[PDB]
Amino acid sequence: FHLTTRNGEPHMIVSRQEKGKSLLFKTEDGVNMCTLMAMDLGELCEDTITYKCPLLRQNEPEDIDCWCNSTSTWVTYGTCT
Amino acid sequence: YFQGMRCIGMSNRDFVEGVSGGSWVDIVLEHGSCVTTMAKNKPTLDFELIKTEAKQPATLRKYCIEAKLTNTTTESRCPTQGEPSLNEEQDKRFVCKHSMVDRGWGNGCGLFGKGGIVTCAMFRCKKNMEGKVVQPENLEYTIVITPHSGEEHAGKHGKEIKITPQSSITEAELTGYGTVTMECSPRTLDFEMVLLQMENKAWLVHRQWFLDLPLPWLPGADTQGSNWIQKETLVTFKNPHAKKQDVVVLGSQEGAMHTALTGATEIQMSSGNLLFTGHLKCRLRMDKLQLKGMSYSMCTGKFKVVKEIAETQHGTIVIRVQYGDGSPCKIPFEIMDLEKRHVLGRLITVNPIVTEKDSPVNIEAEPPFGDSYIIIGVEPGQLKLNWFKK
Ligand SMILES: *[C@H]1O[C@H](CO)[C@@H](O[C@H]2O[C@H](CO)[C@@H](O[C@@H]3O[C@H](CO)[C@@H](O)[C@H](O[C@H]4OC(CO)[C@@H](O)[C@H](O)[C@@H]4O)[C@@H]3O)[C@H](O)[C@H]2NC(C)=O)[C@H](O)[C@H]1NC(C)=O
Ligand SMILES: CC(=O)N[C@@H]1[C@@H](O)[C@H](O)[C@@H](CO)O[C@@H]1O
Ligand SMILES: CC(=O)N[C@@H]1[C@@H](O)[C@H](O)[C@@H](CO)O[C@H]1O
Repeated sequence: FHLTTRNGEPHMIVSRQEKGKSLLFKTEDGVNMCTLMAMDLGELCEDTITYKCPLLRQNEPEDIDCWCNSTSTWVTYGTCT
Repeated sequence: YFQGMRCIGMSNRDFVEGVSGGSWVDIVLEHGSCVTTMAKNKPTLDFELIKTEAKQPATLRKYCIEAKLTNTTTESRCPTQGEPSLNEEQDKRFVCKHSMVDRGWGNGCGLFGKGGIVTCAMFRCKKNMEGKVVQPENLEYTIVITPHSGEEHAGKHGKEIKITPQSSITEAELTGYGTVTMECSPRTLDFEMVLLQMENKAWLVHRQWFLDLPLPWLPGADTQGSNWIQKETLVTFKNPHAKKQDVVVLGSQEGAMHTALTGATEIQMSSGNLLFTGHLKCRLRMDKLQLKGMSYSMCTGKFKVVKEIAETQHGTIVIRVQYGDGSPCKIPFEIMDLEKRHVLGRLITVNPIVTEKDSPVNIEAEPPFGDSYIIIGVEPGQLKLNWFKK
């Protein structure tokens, strides 16, 4: 995935071949591990969706398919197939 | 094949003549009909209104009927921290919605409770329709003025003139005869209505219905084609989730529209212009017209009736003839009684003349009712043709 930013915050452009794998990227505050569970994750195209993966410390996830454990991150991926 | 035939072949044909000299003569022009005018020592003319179209009428509103969505983005805040926002919520090309969604420890919030969420998607119109307003003025009527000569073809068009209810009196030149002057009035066609255009196919629809259509639109005087109004009409926002929300766009509405317009008067069109079947009232003056060919010789020769004399739908006949001994000349036509004593009937073709040797010169004439002799030509073989008009 391409690591960029959105208003000072880290942003992940996730491609199709990354579905199902732990997303890791270094940050001043250590190594960040985001987890992408999006069922509709497809091919990067015009039909993108973009949203935030909250920071989750010792809390079970609820009503979400993306989250990081060290620093909140934005994520973007296409839905095409 | 001959000049003036079009009007002879029409069922709706009016014969008008001025009861004065130098005076104005009134005529009524309709689509599919023609008017033949006559006057002493003046050529007979044919008038036809062939086209009535609105040119570049004001565009009222553009409606989007099919769109796509891209870059859908979601933002949301925890209970207690106010309404979230996205800067694209200020970009007129996006459709956005504000909602509330449950939040809590499972999705990054300290408190359980409703939180503010917002979602935007770029809206891209892929197919639109536009309704226009036709002003009575700026309507353009096309009228053809054809000299009733009978000359042949199979290069001799009648003068075509285009006018507007705002244009001044027209002075039309007829090669060889001078000019004819006329003025017209769109004398009673309505326009609180609107003309809907769905990809080169148009309809006439009532206003307030067009204006009520639940579809994204843009004020007529636009060119951006981006800042659509009421995009939510083609967009649906699914129930939100803590951090994301789906947005889907309805499918094309071209179909819902088509099978919705059935019933309303369909309007023909071409080259982007709308066409109508107009109605005109005109007045014309012939003081500047004169017979083409005066001061020639009186054919002194022979004619062979090219083919079977024809009867028109208007109590008249069309005799084809072709010279023979002479110059491109005047023809001696004359319809008399069986005794050849007095003149009867009259010519619709006036000052009939021959331009070439072996050039069928059609001639339309009006024989009196009953019996009459059609005398074509002069003293070698003055052509006595018997005729009975029933
Ligand atoms: C809505 O989504 C569309 C995708 O369907 C968007 O399009 C364009 O968006 C950005 C620019 O606005 C493009 O991304 C960049 O691409 C250039 C060249 O490929 C890179 O040089 C850029 O660089 C980065 O800069 C670095 C160093 O120089 C790097 O370290 C940093 O992390 C940056 O990544 C950057 O990658 C994008 O390619 C293009 N999108 C596509 C894929 O067509 C729309 O822009 C977007 N916006 C809206 C709402 O219209
Ligand atoms: C804040 C925190 O928990 N840091 C760790 C990080 O060091 C590690 O790389 C990742 C997975 O290996 O898990 C967590 O993100
Ligand atoms: C503090 C930190 O971020 N460093 C390491 C990180 O590099 C590593 O990936 C992870 C487990 O693999 O354990 C973290 O402690």
